[PDB]
Order: sequence, then C-alpha cells, then structure tokens
Amino acid sequence: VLSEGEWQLVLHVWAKVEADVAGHGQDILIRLFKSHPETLEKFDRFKHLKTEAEMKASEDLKKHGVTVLTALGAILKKKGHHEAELKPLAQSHATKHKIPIKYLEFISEAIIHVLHSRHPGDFGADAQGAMNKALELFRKDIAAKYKELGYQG
Ligand code: HEM
Repeated sequence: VLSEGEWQLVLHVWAKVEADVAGHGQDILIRLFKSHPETLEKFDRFKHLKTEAEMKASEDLKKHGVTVLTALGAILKKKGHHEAELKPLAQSHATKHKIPIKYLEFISEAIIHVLHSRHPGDFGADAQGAMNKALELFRKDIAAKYKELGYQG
C-alpha cells in the first residue's frame, strides 16, 4: 500500500509525462524493444519494425504508446483503487496477447528508465521509489487477476 505522499510523487512526474504523452510513449516502447527484443515478438502489428528509426517513424506505434500510457495514467490516478480498470486489461493481456509478468517487469523498467532520463526534476530517488512501488502494486494485482483468469503469467 502506497502512502498519499508516495502517490503525490507518482502523480507529480506523471503530470510532466502528460505534457507530451505521445513522445513519452515512443521513448518507452522503443526502450522496451531495444532492452528486451523478445517483447517485440508479442506485437503482430509491430514485429516487422527493424530499427529505432523505423519505430520512431511508425504512426501506428505512436498511437499505441498513447493508448498504453493513457491506460496506465488512469490506473495511477486511482491511487490503488484500480479494480475496474485492471479487469479488461488483465483479460486481454492474459488471454489474447499472452503477456507474462516478466514482460510487465520489462516495461516497468523501461518506464522508469525514460522518466529518469527525461525528468530528473521530478524523478529523484524518492520519486523513483514511489513509482516503483506503484508499478509493483500494478504487477501484483495483475498477477492475482491472471491467476483468477487461468493464465500462469
Ligand atoms: C504498463 C503496462 C501495459 C499497459 C497499461 C498496456 C495497455 C494496453 C492497452 C490499453 C492496449 C489496447 C486494449 C487491449 O488490448 O487491452 C494494449 C494492447 C496490447 N498490448 Fe499492452 N499494455 C501494457 C503492457 C504490455 C506489454 C509489456 C506487452 C508486450 C510485451 C503488451 C502487449 C500488447 C499487445 C500485443 C497489444 C495489442 C496491440 C495491437 O495489435 O493492437 N502490453 N495494451
């Protein structure tokens, strides 16, 4: 369980993300695909992209990054009360996309890396610790929902 003060560190950096959600989404997905190339294989829509330049030029990937970060932002704004938001996302990612918990750890690492690079004004050690706690809570709750849904994760 996060404290209110931890939630405020999360939401304070997220407000900066929201100045340019599309650019942040590009950076985060590219970082994920570069650090853990196996994750790109999960995306039938994107797995043909060969280089960072093609990723950056892909209008479809940009759109998808907006979708992902807007969904995550709506979860974070719930400050842990995210049961309704998690249901549909857990179901699609367990049953259709088949995204293991290890890959949600990889995107969490990519989010942290980009925030650390872009926002050292709002992403010092305490803020990063709060964000990590929020992402760990998200992954814990997704893992619980995956088990309910029948997916090992
Ligand atoms: C912060 C974590 C994540 C969030 C909030 C998120 C959110 C979303 C949303 C909102 C969608 C569209 C609606 C849906 O299908 O549920 C989506 C689609 C998808 N996600 Fe995620 N996602 C996350 C992590 C991941 C990871 C780590 C992978 C793969 C390694 C992944 C793979 C996919 C795939 C394959 C699709 C379908 C894309 C398409 O063809 O349209 N997601 N995600």
